[PDB]
Amino acid sequence: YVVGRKKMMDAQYKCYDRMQQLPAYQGEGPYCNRTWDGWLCWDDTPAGVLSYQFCPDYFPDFDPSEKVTKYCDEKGVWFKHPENNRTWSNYTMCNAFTPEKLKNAYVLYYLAIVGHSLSIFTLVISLGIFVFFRSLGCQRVTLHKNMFLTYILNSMIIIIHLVEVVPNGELVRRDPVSCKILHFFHQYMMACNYFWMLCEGIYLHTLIVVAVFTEKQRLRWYYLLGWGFPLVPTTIHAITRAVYFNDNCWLSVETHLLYIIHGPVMAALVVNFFFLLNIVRVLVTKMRETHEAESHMYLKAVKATMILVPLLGIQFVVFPWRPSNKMLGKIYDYVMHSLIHFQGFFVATIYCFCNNEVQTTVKRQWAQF
Amino acid sequence: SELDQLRQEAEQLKNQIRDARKACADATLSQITNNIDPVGRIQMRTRRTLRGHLAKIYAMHWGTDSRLLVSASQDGKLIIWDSYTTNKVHAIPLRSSWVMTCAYAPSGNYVACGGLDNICSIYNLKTREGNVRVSRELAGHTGYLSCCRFLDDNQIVTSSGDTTCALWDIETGQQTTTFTGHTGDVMSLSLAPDTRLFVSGACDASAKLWDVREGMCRQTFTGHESDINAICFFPNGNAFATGSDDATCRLFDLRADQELMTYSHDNIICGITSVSFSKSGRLLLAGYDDFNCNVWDALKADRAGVLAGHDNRVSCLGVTDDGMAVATGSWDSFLKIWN
Amino acid sequence: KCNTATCATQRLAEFLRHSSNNFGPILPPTNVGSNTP
Amino acid sequence: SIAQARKLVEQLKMEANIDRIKVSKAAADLMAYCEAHAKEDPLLTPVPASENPFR
Amino acid sequence: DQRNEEKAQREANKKIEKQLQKDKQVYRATHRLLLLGAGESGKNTIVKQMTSGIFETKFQVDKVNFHMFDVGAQRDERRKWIQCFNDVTAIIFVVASSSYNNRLQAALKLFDSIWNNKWLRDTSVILFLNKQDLLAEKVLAGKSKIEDYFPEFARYTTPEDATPEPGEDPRVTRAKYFIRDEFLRISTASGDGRHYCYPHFTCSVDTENIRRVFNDCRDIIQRMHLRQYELL
Amino acid sequence: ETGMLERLPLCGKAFADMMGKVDVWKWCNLSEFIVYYESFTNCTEMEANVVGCYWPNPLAQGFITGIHRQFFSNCTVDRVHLEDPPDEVLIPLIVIPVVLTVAMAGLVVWRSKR
Amino acid sequence: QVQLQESGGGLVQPGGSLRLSCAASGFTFSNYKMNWVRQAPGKGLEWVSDISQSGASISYTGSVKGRFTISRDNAKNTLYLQMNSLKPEDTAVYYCARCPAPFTRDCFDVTSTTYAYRGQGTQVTVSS
Ligand SMILES: *[C@@H]1O[C@H](CO)[C@@H](O)[C@H](O)[C@H]1NC(C)=O
Ligand SMILES: *[C@@H]1O[C@H](CO)[C@@H](O)[C@H](O)[C@H]1NC(C)=O
Repeated sequence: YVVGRKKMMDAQYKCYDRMQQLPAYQGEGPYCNRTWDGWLCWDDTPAGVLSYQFCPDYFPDFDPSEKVTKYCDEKGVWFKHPENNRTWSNYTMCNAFTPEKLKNAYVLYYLAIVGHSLSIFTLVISLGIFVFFRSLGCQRVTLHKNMFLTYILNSMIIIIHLVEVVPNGELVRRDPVSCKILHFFHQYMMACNYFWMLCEGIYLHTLIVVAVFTEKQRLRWYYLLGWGFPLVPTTIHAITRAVYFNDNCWLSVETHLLYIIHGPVMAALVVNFFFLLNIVRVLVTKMRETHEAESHMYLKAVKATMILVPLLGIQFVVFPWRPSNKMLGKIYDYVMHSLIHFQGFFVATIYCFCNNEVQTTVKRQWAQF
Repeated sequence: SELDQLRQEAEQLKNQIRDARKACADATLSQITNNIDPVGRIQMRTRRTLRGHLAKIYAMHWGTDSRLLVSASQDGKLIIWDSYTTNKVHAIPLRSSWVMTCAYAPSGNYVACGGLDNICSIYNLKTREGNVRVSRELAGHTGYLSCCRFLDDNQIVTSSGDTTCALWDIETGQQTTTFTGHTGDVMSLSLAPDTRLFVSGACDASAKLWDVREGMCRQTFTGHESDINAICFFPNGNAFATGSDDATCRLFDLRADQELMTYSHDNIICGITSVSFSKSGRLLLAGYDDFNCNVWDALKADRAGVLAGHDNRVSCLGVTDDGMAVATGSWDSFLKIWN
Repeated sequence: KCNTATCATQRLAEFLRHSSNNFGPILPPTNVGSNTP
Repeated sequence: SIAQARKLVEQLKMEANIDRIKVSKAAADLMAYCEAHAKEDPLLTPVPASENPFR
Repeated sequence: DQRNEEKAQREANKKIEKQLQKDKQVYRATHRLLLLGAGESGKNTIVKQMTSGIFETKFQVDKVNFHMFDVGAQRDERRKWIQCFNDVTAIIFVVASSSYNNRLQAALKLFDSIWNNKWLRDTSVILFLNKQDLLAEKVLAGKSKIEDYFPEFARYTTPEDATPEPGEDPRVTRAKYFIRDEFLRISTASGDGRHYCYPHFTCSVDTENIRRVFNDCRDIIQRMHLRQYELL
Repeated sequence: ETGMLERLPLCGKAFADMMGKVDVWKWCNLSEFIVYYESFTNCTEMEANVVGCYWPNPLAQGFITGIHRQFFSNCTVDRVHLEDPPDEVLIPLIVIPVVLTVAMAGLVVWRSKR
Repeated sequence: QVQLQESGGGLVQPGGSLRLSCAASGFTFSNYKMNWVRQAPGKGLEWVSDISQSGASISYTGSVKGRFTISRDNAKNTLYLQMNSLKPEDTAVYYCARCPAPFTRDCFDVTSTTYAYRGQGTQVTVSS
């Protein structure tokens, strides 16, 4: 409350200073004068025109992502509440949706924790199996090991940020450089995971379409793209944040500068989706040449697409944006969280446990044990 | 008329041989060894793994000193390995990559190999120039070479798919003795400890005994129902064993001129690729198409143990001269040394 | 602001950090009637 | 051919007269050789790993 | 000195391993092919169109080195040495079915044996039906002994997708595709995705032969690559 | 209403005196300005409660603006700590990493098989 | 030893009937696929028909399809060939061959001139 009151006082002072520098409405016809209602600064608006403003974050009971609307009467004055004939703005929208959103967010957080833990367990076991069995060694296995490693490290980073950063805020109020370092590592490793998804897609496309005869490939380019390049977007974003938007721990998501890291990831995933489309086209052409049944061909194409979706991260491309509708938005949030927090588990159970050669190796060495 | 009576006469000889073999069969090997102490659960683990070969390994051979060994691979290489330190001493390319056999001279100064090229190459490992080069090439055969072993530094005996076996003089590089008693492709041969004689099993499911000195067949062994793939000689020099595609092994003996005991199980439905006895002759290690090498006891028909460390089909295997190690070569291009 | 599937699991974290007072037991509604502006 | 038939009977005739012995005598000889050299084969019996070159 | 010998052994291994690494690239950069043309099937012309027990012929197309092996001077008992080519990229099978006197039936059984071989179950086999021109002239001959050997030819009907060579007649197209259908039926009887049979029509002096095998080989590697990712 | 209207200049004068005690000539700092604003808000709320009306009235808003212009105009308080950079520099700053990623993907595709 | 004795044959008029029995010994009859091959006078060796290990799969050559009938009896390890409506080209020496490798369903060198596991053969002549 004290922090909220201080923030409100600072916002009121800033609004008064801005109004001092903007005294002229510069419009025509009747209009409502700019005034500070008590929470937000409103500018002059024409009569009979509804104005909009960002919904404040003074209290946890308000959702900053929403927008507050103020209606200007045709008489040239602001809207008056019929209860007491006092100037009033539509602030009730910010408070209506909060409880159900918080209730859903609790379940989303629990699901994220469970899915990340399961992905960590499955991926660690898969990496151990891959390392222990030397007979499976190849370029594809090496890229799979790198992909599993970046999945595992990103999952640990996400879990650590979830359990010992979000709940306690006293560390945030302390404002140490360790939190900034952790945020930098988190962004870098997320970028590395997405770029390694891109590297796996590129390797698959190169194996299938452009190059068929030659088998040996120099993996130095793959290593540089997976680990080296993600440094540049992360370093640039860190510099930009340190220059302009220097908050406590770089945890604010209201910045448009987050597209510096989140931007190229979308391009990489779009490239992965296009490579998947090309691979599907090639497989369909081959099966058509094979003279297979139409229903069998459709079923096998669907199975191949379902198999290849988790590896290349097609889920992000399929559902990029959040729907505005509340029910559809909630369904999208649930589905997307379930898909994202279980992607590593799906990859591990598909490319390691469901693999036939890995299963045969497990069966053969198990008999020896 | 003349042909018909010859076949009728040949049948009478075949019947007499069966009667003579039956008469000498007073008892079987299995009955006598019923009371012998079983070997026990033989457990053997890999000690060294040579990963220098590219393609499937088709043959290998140990040295007299029991340290160095030579192995043949279908990629066209003949790498000599120091089994102690795992290092390799020589790596000589071959003109033809299709090689199905290799040999190590008893003196250790010569190494031979052969295959689908119908020729046998001799390499000297003690060149004064520091590099190994081919010495003599034998081109008297007209079929793919299956096996070749050294009698000494001057004479080498070879077997091929021409149904015939050959004796060579390395210095002259010309044929000296030819054996033409088989009716099918000869797959393997094994020298006796005294070198005076050797056996060879062919695709006719029959094993013969040949005397090198006069080049005549001494006797013929029968009893297999499928083509013989591998053969080896007993350390004592008075017996031999072989395996065929019928998923069973058999032990014969020169004196009795008949089969003694067969090794097989209902599970085993895969043929035998390699066969060799142990130093004491008690253990008979035989490769199999099912990626396993069952250690078959000699005196007891019951299996003693298995080793399944190979990824692909086991093609060759060999016990050391001192009996301190066993090296196996499979189709996965990995040489495995067991102790 | 930020509307991307990759931008997720941080917006949820931001909402949990802001709207929830460290998993508090109660959060009384903020008055938005005629009394407040 | 007739020559192949002629070569077959001579092989069978000269093989028929070779000396043979009872199987039991040969079986006993094989067992005796294995028993005599049983201690000398390290594969048959467990051996210490100190003197084994492969450790 | 034991220490001195240790240095000599280590440097020898290092030099040999360096040579082996260099030779590994050249080994993996070439593709092996096995030519199993039947007797008097014109396989020699298929090679030249562009006591040795084997004839290794090396040709390069599209900057890709190929290794073709023509097994010669070998006995007709091909049961044993055929297992050596289990790692080959593809077994090229040339059939002079037009030379029936009963050459087609003999080659028919040989293809069936190769298809069902345990070691060759994972090896693709590409098929050439040679002597297409001589097939046409023998079919056009009065009372050609194709129905006598194959009575099913009297009721077989030409498929609607059979495109003819400009200038031929339906009867020669009938026999040309009838023999192909039998080979396809044999291959598809037990070919459950492990390996595939590629049928083609070629002449004795067709220079396109190297293009057909090159294209067929490319499909084999692509199919194997898809099998690695479990898409097939 | 007249009493609160007359008391509002007294509240402004008290706030100005508090700012002058805290800061000599620049009341643009953090702690001094916070204390002055707290005192000003306290006296303004007392005056509004005396008037029995919901602040801020247009006359009250004009008086507050005049007081701020007369006294709090010494410093450029228009500076705000956290901002997103303008689009002129922001758009290329985001475009460059994306174009670099797309170009490097093709470069890796090209040189991997060499 | 692995031998395949053959019995039957004789002199039959065209369009008549005959039966050939091939007897196997020295190996498990049911484990090996059996094939029928014949050698025409002044000609090469060709393949006629084969039977699976259990007898559930049967294949014929085109020339004798609908003319000859094959049967195997694993109980008494015999291979049978029943013929009807003989033709002059039927005159040939019939050989009873077998698959060297038992468990596999394929085999090579069944028609090879130097095959080992082949029967002695019987002479079948048809004339007016
Ligand atoms: C509205 O603003 C204009 C210009 O800033 C000013 O002249 C006028 O007095 C204001 N009226 C009210 C009621 O605040
Ligand atoms: C605020 O606007 C929403 C828009 O639908 C409306 O439903 C609500 O009634 C408004 N608030 C009040 C107090 O009327």
